[PDB]
Amino acid sequence: DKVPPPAWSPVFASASVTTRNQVAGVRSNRWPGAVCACAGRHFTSMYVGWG
Amino acid sequence: LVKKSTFDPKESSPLVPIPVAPDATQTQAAVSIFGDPELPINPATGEPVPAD
Amino acid sequence: HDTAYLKETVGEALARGCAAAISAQPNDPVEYLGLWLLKYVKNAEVEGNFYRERQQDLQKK
Amino acid sequence: VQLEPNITLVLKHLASCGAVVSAEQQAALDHSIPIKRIEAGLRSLTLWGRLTTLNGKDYLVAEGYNVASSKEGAAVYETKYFYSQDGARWSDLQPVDSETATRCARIKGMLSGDPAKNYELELVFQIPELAVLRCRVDAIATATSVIPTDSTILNAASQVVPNRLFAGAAYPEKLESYQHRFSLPGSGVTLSQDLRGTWAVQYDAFKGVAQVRSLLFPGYFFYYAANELTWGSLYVGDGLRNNDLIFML
Amino acid sequence: GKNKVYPLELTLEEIFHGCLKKVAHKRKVLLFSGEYVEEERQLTVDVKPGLPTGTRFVFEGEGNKTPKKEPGPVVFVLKPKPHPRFVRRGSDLVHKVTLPLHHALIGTTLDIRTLDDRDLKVPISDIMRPGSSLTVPGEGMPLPATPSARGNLVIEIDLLFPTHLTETQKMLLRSAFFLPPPTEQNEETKKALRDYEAAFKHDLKGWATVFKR
Amino acid sequence: GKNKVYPLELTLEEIFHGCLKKVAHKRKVLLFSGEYVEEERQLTVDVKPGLPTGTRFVFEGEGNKTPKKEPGPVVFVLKPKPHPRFVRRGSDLVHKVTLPLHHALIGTTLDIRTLDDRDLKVPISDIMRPGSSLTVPGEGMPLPATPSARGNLVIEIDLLFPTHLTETQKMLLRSAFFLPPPTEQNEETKKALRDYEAAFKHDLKGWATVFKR
Repeated sequence: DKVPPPAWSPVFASASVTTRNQVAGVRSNRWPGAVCACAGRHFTSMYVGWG
Repeated sequence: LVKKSTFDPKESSPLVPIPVAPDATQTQAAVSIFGDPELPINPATGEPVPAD
Repeated sequence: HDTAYLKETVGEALARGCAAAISAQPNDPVEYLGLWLLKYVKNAEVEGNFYRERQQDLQKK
Repeated sequence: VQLEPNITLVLKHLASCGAVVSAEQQAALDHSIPIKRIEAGLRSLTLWGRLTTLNGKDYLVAEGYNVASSKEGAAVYETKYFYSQDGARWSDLQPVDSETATRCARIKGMLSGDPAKNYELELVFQIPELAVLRCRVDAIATATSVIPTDSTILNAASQVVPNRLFAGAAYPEKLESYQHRFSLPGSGVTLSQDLRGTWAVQYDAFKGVAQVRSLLFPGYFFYYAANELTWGSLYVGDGLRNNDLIFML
Repeated sequence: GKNKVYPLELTLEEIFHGCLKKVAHKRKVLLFSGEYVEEERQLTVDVKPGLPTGTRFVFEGEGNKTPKKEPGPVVFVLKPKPHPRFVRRGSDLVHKVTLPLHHALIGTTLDIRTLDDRDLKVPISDIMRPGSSLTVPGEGMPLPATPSARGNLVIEIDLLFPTHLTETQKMLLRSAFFLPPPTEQNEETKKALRDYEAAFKHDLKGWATVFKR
Repeated sequence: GKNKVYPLELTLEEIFHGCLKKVAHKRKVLLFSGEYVEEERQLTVDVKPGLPTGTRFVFEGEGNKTPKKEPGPVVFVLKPKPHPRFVRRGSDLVHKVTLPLHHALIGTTLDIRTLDDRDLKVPISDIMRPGSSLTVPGEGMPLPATPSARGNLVIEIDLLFPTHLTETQKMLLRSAFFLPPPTEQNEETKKALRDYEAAFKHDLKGWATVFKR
């Protein structure tokens, strides 16, 4: 494609969008394995995979 | 060699085969709680059926 | 003559097929006998094929 | 000694390698795998892997075969592939013809989410994303599908069946104890016959768990428990290929 | 000289699997009496899987027997009974399905029940054109020549367009049909789309998920 | 009893208005010489407005003249030349136009130039179905019987579906194809729609109207 892929692709935790308490974060595209998540006031980042 | 040399005259059985499968009504109901069921489309008019 | 031609050509194979039809007791012996003869020539050639394949695998190993 | 790898054991043993699935997707997987197995008339159906997409809706791919026989010296499995954004409902993955099988390998970059996306390639050629997805799964399966050696045996009528008396593979750390699925039991073709530096094996001798990772395809993992005979594989990550292997090593 | 042809009706399932049909024949032997003498004769016809339509089965020696001339053979012609889902064409099957417009564009999975006891859920590969079709290999009638190969099931797509559309619905359609490429959208456009999607997929006040009544 | 049949090619404009064609005929008379001698004759044929295709014009006494028998008539058959826009189907014209998908749903106005030098703009009345058509009464070929009444121009619609759609474009399409009726929308829904519309039609940073590059 002629459209460059943007970094920080979204990641979800539920197929349905009406779940009450679902976590949601982002996942980096430049570095595969780095993920950031946040549930209300509790957020955390972590990177697992090849460097 | 005996196994390979056995005659097997496979003939057309008069009855169509029927499948032996356990009932899946219970399991199908459990699956339906996952995901959002899309609103069915009225065959008469392509607009979706009324909903709440 | 004709009897000698029939005996030495298809005499043995037909007798075996008739014996199989007697024991099996199918719903259509003529078709059963015909398919039996077609299988009769088919299993003979694959029997040689089977022996060749087994010999080849041992030599390769 | 097993006849089919468990979905739970594969997810449990590969959690360290990042091969994990969402908890709700895991719950949906348990219910919907038997449903699809009966609906498709298959005697075997297990999760093959998970592919990352530009959207959060990743592709969950599960393969299944009904018959498996020896054909021209290659163990041919009539595999059927299915994909599903979520663990509830599965769709089919049709085979790709040769002409589009060569024009799909030139398309790179991690896939999008909607399977109704058409890539344009050079006059312009239109190719569906599902065709591209099928290509990558086939390529990975050809290069990475690995099972322990002697785990399959040939019965009469030339069919490959699981070895019910498989006692396990001695020296699980050595690469000679693992072989490709499409390798005949008689042939001594193993993963050692592949490239020297494309397979990495880390064996936990105490716990008796051997782990195999593919360096040519970085997203492929395979475990083999030795104390209890249980082996499984799962591909997690994008389906792209690692070309410059000589520089990395 | 003269032969009697009899239509023979089978279902698509029998042709797919291979039936062994039994048929009763009324043979009229003609004699000096004004009325004829009739008898019921049973015949076994073996239809093999995937036989083409129009196959003729002929039984030599059976038929109405005039006193002098030996009766001519009776002819059985194969024709398939109508099926609610599949109509056969050549060696494969045709499945005509009416499809909603939004299913064509966004893309969904067509769910069909095969003649064999298997259930297929074929996805919509791309934007189905009006009058286009989707082909699934190896899902039709078995080849009469070889009992292993199969034809490719053909799904003739028919589009069901919505009957009504509001002015606000058309406005949303126009915006979606002229959206700039993602490498051209402004920051206001990106924020506006994010706000609309969040307010469209709202768990309580959003209309993304609704329950039918 | 042989006759000479010669095709006559006319444009749709000539048949619509009524032309007066002058044709040249090469008549051969056989003499004592080994080779023949021929002459060119001028024939005036008057085609009436809206004559049906296949009309036969016969000129009695015109044709190759054998020494004994009086020459048979020469036959002229009327056939129309291909036209870039219209193809006639009986008493009325047929126009095949490729239509964009968003033109079909939202509704636009087609542009058609008639055989008469009058431009025509016909609005799209509703959701054009795939394979449907539109009819404009009184815009067809003149009736051969009466020189005032005409047929009705028929537009044959072949939809042109978009080739690529992004995930965000599909999301907007789903929201447009499942919008609740205006008597059911929430207050949040009405606010969200008003916000999105004001941003899509933004005078400086909206994509409602743009200039082609």
